[PDB]
Amino acid sequence: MPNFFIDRPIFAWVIAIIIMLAGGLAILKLPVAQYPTIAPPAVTISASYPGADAKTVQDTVTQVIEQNMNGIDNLMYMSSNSDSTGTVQITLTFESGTDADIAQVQVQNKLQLAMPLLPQEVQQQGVSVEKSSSSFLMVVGVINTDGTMTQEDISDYVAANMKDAISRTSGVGDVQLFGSQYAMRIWMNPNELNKFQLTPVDVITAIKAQNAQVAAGQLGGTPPVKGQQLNASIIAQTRLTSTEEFGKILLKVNQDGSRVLLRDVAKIELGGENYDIIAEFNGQPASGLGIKLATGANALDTAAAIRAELAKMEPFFPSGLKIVYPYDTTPFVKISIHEVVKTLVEAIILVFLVMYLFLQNFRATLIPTIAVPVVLLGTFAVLAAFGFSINTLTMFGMVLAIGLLVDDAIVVVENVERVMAEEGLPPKEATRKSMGQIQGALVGIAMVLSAVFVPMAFFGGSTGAIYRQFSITIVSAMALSVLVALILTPALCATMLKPIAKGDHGEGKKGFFGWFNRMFEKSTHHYTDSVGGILRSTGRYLVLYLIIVVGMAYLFVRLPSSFLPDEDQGVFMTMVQLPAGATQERTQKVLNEVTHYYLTKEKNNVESVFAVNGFNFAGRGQNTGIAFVSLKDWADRPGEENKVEAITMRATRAFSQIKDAMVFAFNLPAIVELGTATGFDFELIDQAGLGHEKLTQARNQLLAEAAKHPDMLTSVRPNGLEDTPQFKIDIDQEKAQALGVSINDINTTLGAAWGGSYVNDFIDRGRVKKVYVMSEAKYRMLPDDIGDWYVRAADGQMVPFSAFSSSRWEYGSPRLERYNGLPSMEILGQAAPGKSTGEAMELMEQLASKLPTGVGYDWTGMSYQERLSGNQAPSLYAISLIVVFLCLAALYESWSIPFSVMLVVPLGVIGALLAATFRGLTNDVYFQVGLLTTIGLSAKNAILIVEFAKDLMDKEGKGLIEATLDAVRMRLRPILMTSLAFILGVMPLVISTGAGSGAQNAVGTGVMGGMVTATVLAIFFVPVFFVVVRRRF
Amino acid sequence: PGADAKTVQDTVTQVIEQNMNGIDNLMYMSSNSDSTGTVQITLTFESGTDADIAQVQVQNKLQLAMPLLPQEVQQQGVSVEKSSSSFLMVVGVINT
Amino acid sequence: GSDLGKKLLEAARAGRDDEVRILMANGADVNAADVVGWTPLHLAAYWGHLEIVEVLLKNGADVNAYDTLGSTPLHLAAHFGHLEIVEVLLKNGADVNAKDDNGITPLHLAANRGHLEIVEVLLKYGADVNAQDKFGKTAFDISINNGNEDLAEILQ
Ligand SMILES: CCCCCCCCCCCCO[C@@H]1O[C@H](CO)[C@@H](O[C@H]2O[C@H](CO)[C@@H](O)[C@H](O)[C@H]2O)[C@H](O)[C@H]1O
Ligand SMILES: CCCCCCCCCCCCO[C@@H]1O[C@H](CO)[C@@H](O[C@H]2O[C@H](CO)[C@@H](O)[C@H](O)[C@H]2O)[C@H](O)[C@H]1O
Ligand SMILES: CCCCCCCCCCCCO[C@@H]1O[C@H](CO)[C@@H](O[C@H]2O[C@H](CO)[C@@H](O)[C@H](O)[C@H]2O)[C@H](O)[C@H]1O
Repeated sequence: MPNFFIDRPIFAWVIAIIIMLAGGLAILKLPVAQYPTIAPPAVTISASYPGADAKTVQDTVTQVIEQNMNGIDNLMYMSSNSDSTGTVQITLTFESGTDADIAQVQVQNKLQLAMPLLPQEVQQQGVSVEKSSSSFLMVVGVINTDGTMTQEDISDYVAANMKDAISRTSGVGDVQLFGSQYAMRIWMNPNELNKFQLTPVDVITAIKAQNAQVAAGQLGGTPPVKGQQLNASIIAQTRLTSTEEFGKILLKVNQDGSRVLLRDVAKIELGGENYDIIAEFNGQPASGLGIKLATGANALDTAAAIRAELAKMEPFFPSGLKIVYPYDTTPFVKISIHEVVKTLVEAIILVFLVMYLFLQNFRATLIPTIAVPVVLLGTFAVLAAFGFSINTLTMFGMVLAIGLLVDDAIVVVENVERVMAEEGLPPKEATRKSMGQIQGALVGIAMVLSAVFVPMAFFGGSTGAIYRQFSITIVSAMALSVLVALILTPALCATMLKPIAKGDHGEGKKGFFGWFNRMFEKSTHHYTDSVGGILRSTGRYLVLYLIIVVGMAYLFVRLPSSFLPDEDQGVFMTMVQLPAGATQERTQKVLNEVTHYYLTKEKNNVESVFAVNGFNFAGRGQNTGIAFVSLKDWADRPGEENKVEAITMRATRAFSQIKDAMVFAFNLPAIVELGTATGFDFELIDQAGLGHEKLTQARNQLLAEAAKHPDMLTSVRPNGLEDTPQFKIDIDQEKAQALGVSINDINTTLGAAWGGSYVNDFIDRGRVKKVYVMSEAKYRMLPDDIGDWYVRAADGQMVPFSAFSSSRWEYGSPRLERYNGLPSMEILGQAAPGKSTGEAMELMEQLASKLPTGVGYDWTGMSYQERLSGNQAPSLYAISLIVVFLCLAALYESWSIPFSVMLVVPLGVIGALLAATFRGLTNDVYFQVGLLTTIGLSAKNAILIVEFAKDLMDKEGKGLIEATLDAVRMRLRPILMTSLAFILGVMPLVISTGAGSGAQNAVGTGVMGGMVTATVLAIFFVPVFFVVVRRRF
Repeated sequence: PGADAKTVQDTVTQVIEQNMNGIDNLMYMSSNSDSTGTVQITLTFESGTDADIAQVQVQNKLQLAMPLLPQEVQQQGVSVEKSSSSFLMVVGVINT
Repeated sequence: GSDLGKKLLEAARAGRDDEVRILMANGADVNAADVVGWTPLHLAAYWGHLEIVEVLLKNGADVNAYDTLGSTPLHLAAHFGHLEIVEVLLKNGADVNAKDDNGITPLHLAANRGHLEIVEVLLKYGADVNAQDKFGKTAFDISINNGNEDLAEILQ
């Protein structure tokens, strides 16, 4: 095959060209996003029951739905939280590889069927079913600076004007509003309602009567009286359109002739759907747009289009409206592309310099300069063939493979140059010989390298998907590179390369290069002599070798494992959590402080702080909060003291001085999902109808008994909220009936006034918005206010709630969890310093067994995935080993010889482990993918030394030692070059600061150390390896 | 039922259509609202698109719209299906 | 109403016996009330923490202290069925005929939830069996409506 294309460089050129064309094409039609889809498919059902308590929600809504979630395919688990704000979410999480569309429709088809089983006011609100994706492309903030707009005013504007266009914009898949559109608000006054003998109920009846859509019919409708000349539509009462109208709604005609209007017993205004959440942006009112990339789209294009669309909107904004951009993955992703085109260009340059240095030839300088892009090009195509996206992971998968791509070019060319310079052959007859010397090993190398990477594609769940990105990118790059080196370069050499006449090692040459040529030709002898001496005394090194293997082993263990390394992402959060019973006022007092810190004590680094009151990662509620802090460009924040992780602990410290709050800050994780390695996710489960009190108790016990092992379990905590005082009001049925007061009148009056009530819809300026009846706040704050509400009894007499109710304080839950159907309590924690998670888990498991009867437990989330999908790392790598051996055995026609090559592996690992452990880094994914490529190259380098050596023996009839010296001599140069080019190649990443740094550091610093050692050690240890194995057998 | 074209659009067609964006391979989207009270929204997909998957995706987005629609429109049911527009044939039935 | 006051509130409702002891040594408030007027005595009574109740009562805690809705710790104890806590409170001075804002006595609540042992004890400490809520019901009434035959016998 290389001899085929040696006589046919046109064909090769065609193949080359075809590869580039597909590649260039595929570079265009290929999607761009930060990370690909990693988390397995999840679907969330969400509803809201206006004015409901956590139990009411759970018991009328959550249970009924959970109870109907059957017959759905590929479920793994189902979790739900029902809280004090009226909202339930239910999250069904499916197997990896489930079609999310299918999973979503199945879930919704079941919800549909369960719908008539839910309360009126809930089917009325509806229950939305969506895919779970915690990946925003960006977040558009919309604020008002001249204070003429409440956050409601802004939200409505955003909805009415901006939202739909952003929706329609190219590449945007979903758009979410950080507020609600307007709502017609009727703010009842119980004092007025009493002087006119009116309950909330009449107010609701009136509204449904006068804000309605009445069908009429037609004039001249079919069947007609013939001779009818006209057919028209009869158009009757339609929906109300204004506050003026709603206020003119008629409630009562007093006997004296007076009129009672809705505005006579209410204040009426355009308001919000709900008032649970207060959004502020640097202290000013705020709303927003949470925007998500669409499938197969391009983050960059889409982001650009989103901005260009907002631009077109600017001319029409009211006063003091402004767009700002507090979250944008796009400048980030830009940085990642730039840095990887750079690295792929830098490396061609490094290879050019090296190629020219040693080989001193321009016509040869070109061969790798063509081959490498051609391979990188066609790689893109095959990536598109399986439809991957240009993303953080596949891009780094390229830089990691760049070493092997470079190598195959360097190798093939250099060996032709050597064959001439040693035998005085013509370029054509030389390459035929040179290719003949390495071709089989190359096929062999491609197999051996396959068996190193391909297994990694087979890991399961979230992590597996990540490895799979690297695994596939690197196997294709490799295989093209081998194909290219068997088809293109052979031809390119044979037809591009300047002749060399026998013996001419350029020792008799000019200045730098003559000196280099002699300093190198000499150092080749020192090396030769060194190996000869090393071979005279092999025992010394089998001992040395066993020490590196121990060092490797010891180093490995004492290296912390992580998933993906933290990153100054331009933003970070901070959580606030006031205690039970705290008003939203008070929460804003804290939040304004937190905002104050970041704007004062970090004027330098903080551009904005988006404060959200009422929402929190543990729950919803008037006593919770979160602040999104946006930083100035990395170019304006230099030096570790100004990066996220610094500002974090500094802000966490200052906030520990906050009197009655729980306030800290934290950085987001890389990929928004997988949480913590060493970290676990635990579900305590009520398997026998024990109830809340008993479950809180079993929880308490499990927590307390976990706190008594700080050597395994650390930071073991409840995920949910704690019970809080509730106001229990008891209706006296007897006295209600006896006074002539209805239960339903009583209850509707209570709930409408105190909780609100969705009456119907109306039309505001062409858009359909909701109508809400509730008490004006000053009549629904305190318990004394309850008896200020009057309900009309059948006899027409006005009766105060004080006369048929009783009230007491009692504790209940403001958030109630469930897991696979049963009540539950979620428990978080991590493995203590230096322990594994399966250890910390095993203890939790052990500790849980001693819990009260009826209490069970399950592992969810990352812990679920671990408990089923980490065990493969040995088994998969055992397959590797076996195939690797098998291939090598096929290659060398020897059950024995393969050991000589396989032994090379730790020589690569030890430097990497040294280099990581040095810097203070981790055994994370990039590190591990870097290990494999380090190991790959060294395995390759070895494969060639062995093959040449063996070749000399079998063919030229040389001795063992004679061939190992000669081989190792021949193979010295191309190993120095490749390394030289690669170590430099990765250097930029090694030292990088900020802006996608943490990642580059990980891939780089573990490739560098590993390459250092695998080069130094292998040029001495591999010759030893061959000899001892050939001796033993 | 009984609602005019402008009503049927403002309260239904709009609501649905504005939830209808971000679906795989969607070329264009025509719709209309007559005076009987009838909405018809048609999404056309790139040639090659799996028709059944297309339907499912539209089904899914329509869910988000359902509750926002008027009570009485949900009472009628709202269908989602692969569609045509051309009559293959017209079978006539008469009495001799 | 202080750093330790609130701290004590936390400790009593969760029943961290030791942390209470320390706070007690430190002079933490025994009249620290939350937003609903519950003192650490109420908290310990509602949640059934006998050691704490005994401890707090030694440290001058108010046993007839009362929430914003008129309810003393004895109520919470009687209602939620902690015999031992009821006895202690009573022995330590508790008002057995205390009426919350609805006119509901601790007898009433024990009656409703049918904790008869608590009823006898309250009866033994001289609870007015004839006392009636805002709706005018006796604990006997509560009993016949709930259909507790055994309990109604006692209340005669
Ligand atoms: C070009 C040549 C290179 C090809 C290399 C790729 C081939 C890799 C094969 C894919 C393996 C799939 O992964 C599959 O996972 C399950 C895990 O429940 C394994 O099953 C495992 O069960 C228990 C788990 O407690 C293990 O201890 C056990 O060692 C193993 O048998 C299977 O043995 C494996 O087949
Ligand atoms: C690649 C970049 C870095 C370059 C340099 C880095 C440091 C490593 C240097 C190479 C080490 C090997 O160096 C080599 O060791 C052996 C010993 O085992 C020596 O060999 C000598 O010592 C041993 C015993 O002590 C004798 O059996 C042997 O007959 C004798 O000649 C060689 O004279 C020396 O050249
Ligand atoms: C010539 C043949 C080549 C074969 C040589 C073998 C390759 C060695 C380097 C790659 C290591 C692969 O990855 C290995 O398993 C898991 C992968 O999630 C890693 O990290 C961790 O993952 C899982 C799940 O998150 C944890 O349960 C586990 O505690 C831990 O092992 C380890 O850090 C690493 O030891």
